[PDB]
Amino acid sequence: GLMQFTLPVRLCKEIELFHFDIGPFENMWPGIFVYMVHRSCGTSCFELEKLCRFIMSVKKNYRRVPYHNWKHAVTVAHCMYAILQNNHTLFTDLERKGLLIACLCHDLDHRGFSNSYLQKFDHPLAALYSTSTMEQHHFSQTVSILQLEGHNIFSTLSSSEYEQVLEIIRKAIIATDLALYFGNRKQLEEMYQTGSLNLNNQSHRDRVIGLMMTACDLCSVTKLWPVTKLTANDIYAEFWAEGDEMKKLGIQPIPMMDRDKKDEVPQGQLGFYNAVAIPCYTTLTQILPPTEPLLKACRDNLSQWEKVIRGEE
Ligand SMILES: Cn1ncc(C(=O)N2CCOCC2)c1C(=O)Nc1cc2nc(-c3ccccc3)cn2cc1C#N
Ligand SMILES: [Mg+2]
Ligand SMILES: [Zn+2]
Repeated sequence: GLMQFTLPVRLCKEIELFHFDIGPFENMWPGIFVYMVHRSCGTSCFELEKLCRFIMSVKKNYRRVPYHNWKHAVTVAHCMYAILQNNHTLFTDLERKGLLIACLCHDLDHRGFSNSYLQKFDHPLAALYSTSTMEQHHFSQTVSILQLEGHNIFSTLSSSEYEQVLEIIRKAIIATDLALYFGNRKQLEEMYQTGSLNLNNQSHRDRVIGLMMTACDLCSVTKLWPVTKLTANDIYAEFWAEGDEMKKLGIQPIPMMDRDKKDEVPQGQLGFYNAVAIPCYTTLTQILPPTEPLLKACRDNLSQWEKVIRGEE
């Protein structure tokens, strides 16, 4: 009860900012996550013994892949923490509980390959789940870990609150399927413009929570340029490995995944910021004004990629 987590002074201050980097010390990441749960939700939301045992089980079930790893999980949870803390009153007690856990779990047991590669490989998960393949697997892995003896951090909820939180987590994890983001943001754009957007409408909250997940998932583009740039190396390290595997199946990969087309990466990043990142944080800032520092950090990083193209770096 009376046991808070405290961070060193630099982390204590910088963790509140959207652009915070969780640092290279793996052993501090669980404490960082616990700290965020305590300030975001309360010292009471979760039994510390159960929470700690859930975090270490989730960590264990992330693989040693260049990008879709335990550091990504905690990074994405931190961005969600920053959105929730800057939008205090807009979110229920349950949503704050569910969304930090959703973020921590959203890439559980990722192998470093896209849904496309699973399908073309004919991976068993592609038979079990025809769309949002990895994302249905991540939610499946989340429910499995929650059901390990001593791991049910939600045990103190009523049957109905329990079903509500697992439903928030499921929609939230599915929403991290980027193929669904485009349509989700279009509908949110229409609803905000025509003025029909209603945060009491559960189907409208769903869409908004979905956009928050896309925004947290893509948050490497909202960091200081050196974080953004070094994370991009890890992203391409997975992409190019998948391209290699595509070539093994006798399929020429898309240029994104062809290490032979490294040259075109800066232009590929412009497409990404314009097609995906900028629209995401724009609609998000329209709906949740205090998330504007994400849009501003994203535009700064678009500007940095433009400077790479122009040979200036
Ligand atoms: C920064 N960032 N953060 C998240 C993601 C991302 O998408 N994730 C989905 C999957 O998991 C990893 C996170 C990216 C990203 O870089 N995305 C893209 C890069 C890219 N390069 C080229 C390109 C590169 C070279 C040549 C031609 C095209 C195309 N192209 C499309 C992209 C998209 N979308
Ligand atoms: Mg994912
Ligand atoms: Zn992710």
